[PDB]
Amino acid sequence: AEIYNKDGNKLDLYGKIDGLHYFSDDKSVDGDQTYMRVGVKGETQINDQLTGYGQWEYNVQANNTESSSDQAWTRLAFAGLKFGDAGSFDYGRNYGVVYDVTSWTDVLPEFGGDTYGSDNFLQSRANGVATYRNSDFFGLVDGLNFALQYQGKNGSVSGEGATNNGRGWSKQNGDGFGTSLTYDIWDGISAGFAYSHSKRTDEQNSVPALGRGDNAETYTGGLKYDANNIYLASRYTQTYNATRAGSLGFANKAQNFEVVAQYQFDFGLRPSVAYLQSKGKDLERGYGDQDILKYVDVGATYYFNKNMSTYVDYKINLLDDNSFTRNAGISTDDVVALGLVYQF
Amino acid sequence: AEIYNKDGNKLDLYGKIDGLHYFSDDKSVDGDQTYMRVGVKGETQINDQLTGYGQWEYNVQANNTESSSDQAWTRLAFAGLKFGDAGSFDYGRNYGVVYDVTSWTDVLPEFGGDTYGSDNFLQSRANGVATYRNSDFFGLVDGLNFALQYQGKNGSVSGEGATNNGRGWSKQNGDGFGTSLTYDIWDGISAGFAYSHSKRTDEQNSVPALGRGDNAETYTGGLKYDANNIYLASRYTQTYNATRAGSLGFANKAQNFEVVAQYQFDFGLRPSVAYLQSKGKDLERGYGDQDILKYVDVGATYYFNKNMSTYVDYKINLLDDNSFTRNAGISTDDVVALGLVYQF
Amino acid sequence: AEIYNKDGNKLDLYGKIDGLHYFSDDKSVDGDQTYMRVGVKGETQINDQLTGYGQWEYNVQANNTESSSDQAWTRLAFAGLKFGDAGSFDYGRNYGVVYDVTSWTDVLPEFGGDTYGSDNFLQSRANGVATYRNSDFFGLVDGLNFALQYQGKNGSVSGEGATNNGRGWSKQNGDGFGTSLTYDIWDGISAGFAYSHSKRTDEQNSVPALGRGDNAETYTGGLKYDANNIYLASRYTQTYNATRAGSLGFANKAQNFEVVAQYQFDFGLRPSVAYLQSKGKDLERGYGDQDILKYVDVGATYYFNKNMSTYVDYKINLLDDNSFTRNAGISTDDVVALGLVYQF
Amino acid sequence: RSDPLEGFNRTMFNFNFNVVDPYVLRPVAVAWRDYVPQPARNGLSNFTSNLEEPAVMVNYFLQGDPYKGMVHFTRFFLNTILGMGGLIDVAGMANPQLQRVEPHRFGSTLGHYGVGYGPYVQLPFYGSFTLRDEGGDMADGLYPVLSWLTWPMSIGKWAVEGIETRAQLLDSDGLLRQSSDPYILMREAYFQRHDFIAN
Amino acid sequence: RSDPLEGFNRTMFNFNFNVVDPYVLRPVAVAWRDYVPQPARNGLSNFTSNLEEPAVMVNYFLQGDPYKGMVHFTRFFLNTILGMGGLIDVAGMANPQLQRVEPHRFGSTLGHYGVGYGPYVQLPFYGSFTLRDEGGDMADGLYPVLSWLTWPMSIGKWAVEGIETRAQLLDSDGLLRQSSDPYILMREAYFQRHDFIANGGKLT
Amino acid sequence: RSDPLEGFNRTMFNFNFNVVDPYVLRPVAVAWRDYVPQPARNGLSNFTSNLEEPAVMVNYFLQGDPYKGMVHFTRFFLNTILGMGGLIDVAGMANPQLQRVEPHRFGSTLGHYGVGYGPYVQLPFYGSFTLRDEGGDMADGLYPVLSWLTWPMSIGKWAVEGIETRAQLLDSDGLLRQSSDPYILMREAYFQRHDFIAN
Ligand SMILES: CCCCCCCCCCCCO[C@@H]1O[C@H](CO)[C@@H](O[C@H]2O[C@H](CO)[C@@H](O)[C@H](O)[C@H]2O)[C@H](O)[C@H]1O
Ligand SMILES: CCCCCCCCOCCOCCOCCOCCO
Repeated sequence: AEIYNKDGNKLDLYGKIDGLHYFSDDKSVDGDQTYMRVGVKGETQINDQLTGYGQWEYNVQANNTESSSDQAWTRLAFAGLKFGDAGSFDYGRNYGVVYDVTSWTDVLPEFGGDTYGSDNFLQSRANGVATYRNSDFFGLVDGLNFALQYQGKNGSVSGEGATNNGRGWSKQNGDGFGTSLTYDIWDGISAGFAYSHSKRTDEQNSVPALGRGDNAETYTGGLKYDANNIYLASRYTQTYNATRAGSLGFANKAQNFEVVAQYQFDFGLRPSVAYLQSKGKDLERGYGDQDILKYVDVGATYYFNKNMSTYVDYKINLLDDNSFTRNAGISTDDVVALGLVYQF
Repeated sequence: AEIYNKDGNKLDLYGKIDGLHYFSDDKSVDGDQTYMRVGVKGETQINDQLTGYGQWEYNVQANNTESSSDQAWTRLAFAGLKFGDAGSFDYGRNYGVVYDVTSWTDVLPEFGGDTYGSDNFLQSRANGVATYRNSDFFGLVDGLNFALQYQGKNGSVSGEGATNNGRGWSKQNGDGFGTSLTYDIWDGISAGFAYSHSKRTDEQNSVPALGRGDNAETYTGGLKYDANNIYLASRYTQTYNATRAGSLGFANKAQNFEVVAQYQFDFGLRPSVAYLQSKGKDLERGYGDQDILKYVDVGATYYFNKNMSTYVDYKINLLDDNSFTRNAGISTDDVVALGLVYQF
Repeated sequence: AEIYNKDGNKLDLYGKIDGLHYFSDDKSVDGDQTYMRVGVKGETQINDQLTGYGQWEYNVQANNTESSSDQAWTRLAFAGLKFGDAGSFDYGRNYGVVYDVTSWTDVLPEFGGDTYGSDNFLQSRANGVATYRNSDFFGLVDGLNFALQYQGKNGSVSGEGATNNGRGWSKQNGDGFGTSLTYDIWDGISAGFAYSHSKRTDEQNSVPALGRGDNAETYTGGLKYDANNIYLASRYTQTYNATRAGSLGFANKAQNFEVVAQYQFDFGLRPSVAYLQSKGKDLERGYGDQDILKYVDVGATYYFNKNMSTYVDYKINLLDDNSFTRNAGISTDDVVALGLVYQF
Repeated sequence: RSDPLEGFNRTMFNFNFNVVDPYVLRPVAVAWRDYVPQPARNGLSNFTSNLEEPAVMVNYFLQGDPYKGMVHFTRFFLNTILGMGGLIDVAGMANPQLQRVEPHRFGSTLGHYGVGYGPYVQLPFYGSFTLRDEGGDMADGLYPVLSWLTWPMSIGKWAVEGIETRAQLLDSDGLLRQSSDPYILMREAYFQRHDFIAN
Repeated sequence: RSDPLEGFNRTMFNFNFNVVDPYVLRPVAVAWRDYVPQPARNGLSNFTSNLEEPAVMVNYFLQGDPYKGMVHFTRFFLNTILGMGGLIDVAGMANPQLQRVEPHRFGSTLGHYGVGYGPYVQLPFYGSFTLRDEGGDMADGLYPVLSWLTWPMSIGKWAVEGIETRAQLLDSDGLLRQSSDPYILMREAYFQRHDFIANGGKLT
Repeated sequence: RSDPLEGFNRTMFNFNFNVVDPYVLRPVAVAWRDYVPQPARNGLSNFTSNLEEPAVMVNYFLQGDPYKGMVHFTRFFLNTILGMGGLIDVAGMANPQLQRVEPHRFGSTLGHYGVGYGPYVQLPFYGSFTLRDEGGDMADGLYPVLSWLTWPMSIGKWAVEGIETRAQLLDSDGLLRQSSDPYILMREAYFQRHDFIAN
């Protein structure tokens, strides 16, 4: 909500409270999952040419004890400048540009968007990303937007590959970069492409047992239709040494694919059908070709107004129970979710 | 404080900063206890019939170092709808309904409300509760208020009884339900009753030393007088397998009792006298009948206005120092507390 | 930003988001260091004479994963009343008064103020500080400001030296007090003195290897010039058993000194030159007189407006690579820092 | 018109009209109208209605109109999950095209695809049974919500719905009693109500 | 008015009036008014006054009136915890009904139940002493916080308060010295001020 | 006006004016103006200019003016670190007094201390060349920013800058050509710009 706007300064306090419950045979997923998001968005106009901005957004889980630990974490935090027709530049913890197209399939009522993780080579939110963005291609090609982005090493907690903000192999990275291009064709149809390229840490290539390679790249194409209360969207990605094979490491090759279809009823209900799929190739302990993710997803959300909505979402999980699911820790079971959402 | 009200949506950013110090011979209680609370309460008007809401409130302990751990936690977070006066419904982390009468004695300047805990079946704030509430009983009896509530299992971190939001017993629970009824009788006088009933987890009935039983029940009645700057209140609850015996487990049976008297002076001081007491019966290992809580409490708070207040509160603690207090981790020592409070 | 001011109550939601990256040969410092601050400052006018107030401020690290721990902490939280001609009084977690003169040298774009730590007696922010302050010496001597302050024990996590808010030797303290005096001599010129005295805990005198003494005192004098867009400031302090010898304990004796020079340009750039230095004397275990800190600092920051700023900062680190620098974990490498900062 | 079993029916109807209705059921409905309060009447009516709304959906799909199919999906969902298992009509409060309406079930889809009714039976204690609607509707007890009812529960639902229906009709009793032939009118109302829901 | 020791009393008063007051004390009170800054005067006056507010409550309870009983509780609590051990009159600026007022102590309650003064001793260097009020008020040195003072501390408080009271009277001393029978006024002013305190209460 | 090599110069200038300019260079600048979009020209122009701002800075310090020295510090600092390695002129948008100005560098520094030009050569493909400015300017390729270039990069940079300025003069082409004696105009213009930067 715009809570400040005096003399070219604007402040936006936003968030959502989502009372949410999971039913599942998997005792890791089943139960209460109530959580909360809070954030601030800030704008300051410096000149007519130049305007500066920042955003922070916090996720805090309301589904445990008051004596419980690590229930909060920072999802976004960045500042930047916006130069009008020369673009914008930002730095902080922010979304990868890969997500400039793959976001088009991240529209499900509560699941989806899990062919990738957070802190995973710029497929979604990441530490240490500088991002140049430009809309309408330098004011030339109306409706064509491109983005360029670089990210420095986030290494081990200690050792020769260490940095200040070290972590484990699953979310480490060397220096890397990515870029994205998206075009709005004939009002409602949209095409996009995204590329990413990052070095991998010595621990990446020594500790997890699965995944070997000096670099980690992703190729993505996606289309989407958004008109006449119809929403269709699809996205295809190839990744090398980038998609995680659960706890066992990374897939040397993986092809990820998503399809979504939605209708928006005048009375306020929006149903959703989707199919999602991640298949890993050349894994290193005999796993060979293995599936990492695969499910149909059916669900719906009822919108009371722009501020309150409720939803149900049903993940029909098509993974069989391999020695590879049961060693990577990949959930094999279906899941149903109900949520009621206040947002401000 | 109301910081937004545009287009029938209201947002309230509220909290308090409490500079607070404990004096006690008990080194777990003695010292600085400064903390702060911040939260949001939100409303959106949907129709003439229907109106939606949510609220979150956070507890941040400001009394340790900046290198310290687990100083913050969510006490409330829930969303809901309110149906004019077919009632209201909400889900999230919210107060148990037992607290709809038990709250009447939780009014001391700084102590009290500790015959029970948080995350203690439906007695205080809890994970995963759906709560229906109804005022003036369906337009049948002006001033009689009713409530019903359910909570799903919140189990162990691992094993057959596990859920996503695992914890240890004393804050686990099986599926359960509770109900509350309160009546505004003549003028200031009010009667209330509450019943709660939850399955108990296998871990509760296996790992601690005290308390065995398939269920955990609570029966509570209380009265209160609130008129002519007098506040008198008393509450009696009987418990089966539900009130914690400190660190040792649960008391198979326990009767808890609280009585408080307060006057509010025109010039701004509110003194308070109270007595509180929890006695646990048929405990195991030879303890038999032992006292869990027992103290007189004297204190007072000065209100400068709606926004600043001060208090002293003296817990005159009558617990003996048993073989049982020292093994359950029960504080035997007195404590005095001084606090200065800004609220917004 | 002032987001509420109705009924004699003012509410200020303020903070900063700082996208920030460190280049250094030292992998404890090198990498992303993006973070954010959020806080509340509230004022309530009680009478014509009386005004109550509170402030809380939070530090949130945005530079690690969402799986990471202890990324947020409270730096400030206190409430108080301000009497005007009789001064002000408050309690909470707040700055030690030694910092009322030492603050004059804490103005670099990113470094400085690290001859000491936080939770380091009363030299920076500490738990449990009551501080009386008086401006213009009880309305008698115009421009002379003084402060008096006391702090209760913040002891062990357990043992005879324990308190509720336990911690480790490096951030413990006994009962202590401090005092500050500052005088505005001419106009732009200012002199200051501060005195501190604290009991040190039994653990401080037993578990760390360096530093023994019943008490922990500090003497400080400082000067400053601030006019015509020039800022010159300097500070010299000696410590007994108060300055930390990195991880190895405390320096029995230590002399700290800081010098900074800044000009504020017509066009918005403020360059900064500084030198800082901390020397430990009579250290034990053969460490004679050792240097704790030693570096020149060159830097500059550009202000776009009251809300946006950017900076570079170059710490030219002159520490030799001793046996003492390394065993305390004292970084010997230089550091370069770039930051882009949105504030609200 | 129809009524091959007109003779059989008229005897079951006169048994229903002048033996079970004056001596039971309607007395049971006068106790209902004087002793169970209006909120409990609205809550039971919605709670039972709600168990049929998933089948109304599955059948609006089969009759070609998936829009009203999701009107009754939305009705079931808001009302099951937020209106206390169907007790509160939240959907009705949320929006006019989610108001509660009379069920369109498997008899309707059968009638909408042109299948004819049975003869016309009139049953003792029951009332009126066509092979296509009553009983054809039983096909909706093969898929969930109504396949979850044990046979005891189905009659409980049957009963409370009936006593309420009787309870509402208590104030227009008459003109079935002040009418030359109340079998032909009661039957005419039958087919007009049932042809309208098969549309 | 009784006065069995009137002969004794006028002898001590003339000692107090024309030797102790001109030769000492009034020099001590002008040095006070000329050398101690007004804030340190307000801080000392507030600080000593505060040591008596627990006793003022304990006796307002004993007199049937618990409302002003906690008025002086509120004064003690706000001023000790927020006014720096009593130095700052926090309660006083916080609300008009908590302003400082002159104490009602055990002499007051003895008098409010009608006990009776006794004679009227006049002491050299002390001034006016009744066995009921002075001395009866001494019972409030049996319970805290006034029982916490060493006897040195009790002398300091009387001294600092005495010099301050004289320092404030410095501007009306000159108008008692000429007025017929200055013993009678001081004796009446005593019994006028002291009878007002038994039910009734105003001050500064 | 000085010019000891006027004879040599006028013949090299006619080589530059009527064979090097019409047959190459100006065709390359007409191609530049019609085939490279304006944003890439703005970025190339900004990028190379940016490498000269550390030297302008060090030379304003040498000329006694430490204020404008740091005007060019911040221009380099905002534009390298926020304007994408020099592509975008952030400092220029941030404040009128950090807008681009023509480089000063070491020739400027000599002229500000009263040194005075060489003669005045005109070179066969280069153009106007003085020993103090075009020659002294080489002193700033001794310390970083400009010491980091291959000698290929310094040749690249000269080329891109020359083609851009050539492209801009394209619409004022026709008015040095409608003039008697164009060597004198080209020479006075040289000495007016170059004495202006030295002051
Ligand atoms: C709202 C109005 C205010 C109410 C005023 C206060 C009510 C007063 C309640 C007094 C009750 C105390 O009653 C008495 O408590 C003591 C102290 O625990 C118990 O005594 C117990 O503890 C003591 C010491 O702690 C042990 O040495 C002893 O062996 C054990 O029995 C007595 O068995 C009980 O009879
Ligand atoms: C790294 C050291 C930097 C220290 C430089 C201090 C320079 C002080 O100079 C003050 C200059 O003020 C001049 C007035 O502002 C000029 C406005 O008009 C500019 C005309 O071009």
